[PDB]
Amino acid sequence: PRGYPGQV
Amino acid sequence: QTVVTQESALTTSPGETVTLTCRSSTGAVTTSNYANWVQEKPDHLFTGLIVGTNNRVPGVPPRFSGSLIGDKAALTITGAQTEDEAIYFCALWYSNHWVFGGGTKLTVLGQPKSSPSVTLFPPSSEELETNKATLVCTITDFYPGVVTVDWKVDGTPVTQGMETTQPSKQSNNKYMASSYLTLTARAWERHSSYSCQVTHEGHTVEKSLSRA
Amino acid sequence: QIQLVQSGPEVQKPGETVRISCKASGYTFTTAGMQWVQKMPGKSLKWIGWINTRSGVPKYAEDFKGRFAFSLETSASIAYLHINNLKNEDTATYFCAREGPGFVYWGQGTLVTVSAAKTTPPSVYPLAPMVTLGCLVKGYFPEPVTVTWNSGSLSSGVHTFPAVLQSDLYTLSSSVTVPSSTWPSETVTCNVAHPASSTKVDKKIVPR
Repeated sequence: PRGYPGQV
Repeated sequence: QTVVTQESALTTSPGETVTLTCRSSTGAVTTSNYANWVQEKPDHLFTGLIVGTNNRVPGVPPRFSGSLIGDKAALTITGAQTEDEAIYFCALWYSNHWVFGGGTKLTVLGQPKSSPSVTLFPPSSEELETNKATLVCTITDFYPGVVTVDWKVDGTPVTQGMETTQPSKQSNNKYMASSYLTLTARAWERHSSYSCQVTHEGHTVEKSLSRA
Repeated sequence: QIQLVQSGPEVQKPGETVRISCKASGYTFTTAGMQWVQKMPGKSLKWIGWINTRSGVPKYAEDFKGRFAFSLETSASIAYLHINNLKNEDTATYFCAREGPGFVYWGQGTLVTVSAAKTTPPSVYPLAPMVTLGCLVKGYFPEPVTVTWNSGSLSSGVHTFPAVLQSDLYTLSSSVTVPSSTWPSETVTCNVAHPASSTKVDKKIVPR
């Protein structure tokens, strides 16, 4: 998937 | 607008496979939407179940899984249990915003279904002296805990001035709710019949009273 | 065990500010973002934004930007939600929830009620026609009230319903179902206490 820009 | 929609309510017996879905109004749900599923129990106890489409939060029972079904995100409970009666919300990461669905009330039957006991009360003389008139509709002992409440005055559906509580659990694990119709004393005097109509599992229980 | 514990319920006037804390434990605070979520009464959830716990950089949803702000006390593993210039419509339960992606572990929620109402005791009205009686507990502020029947002597068949917040004041009702042979033969009375105003009132239920 297209990346999640949150802090994970 | 991005509108995320879920089934309003679903009912199951224990042991069944139940599938909840989560749709976007603006396009297909894909793994790029990192679909989340969260559970609310009473009262406002939230538990995260699934994140990133299909990642079970550690400690969540193995019967919960997430996937995609067609254009939608899905939560599957493989062998529903009575402890799974709750409201389930999805959230999608869509156009770089987290958007929540409206929630699905899931009933997992812990006891036989039960029709509502409905009581309608007229305004008190004491209240009428303040030039206000509240009618009170009490609704108890219903299961599943899902009802729709409608009011009519002399046959006219009421569209304004009525407030209904969300169902809450009784000590016997059935549910209760109350509804209010707020009128002026002048309105009370202009009308004769008043009715509270409660629909539960496709059947309507109506109670009425006359002012006179 | 990962736990997020929030501060207690808040009652504030419009124009004031509220600050809610969210204390995290069971994991290293700076390794996951913290999100904040609003749930207005009886409605679904809205995402307020997140804050990066390593850099302190927040991301705010457009619908909350302005009066809503996030801060950290990193050394204490606490995240804060600040709401300035409060509006009646900010009345909601607020949740912190840890990343992610999304909302993995949730705080217990913090109720915030925004009202210009002064502390107000309820007006208590009898609800009269097994027979079901009740009392209407109208126009009080803030929560809670307690309702008993015959000073607690009548306990079976009592239902006290959740309050509705209406015109900056609360209303609820309580009912009791008694054998019809027993009322109005003997007296049935609703006792209503409102701790915030330090008031208690009894209302005997008489045929209408």
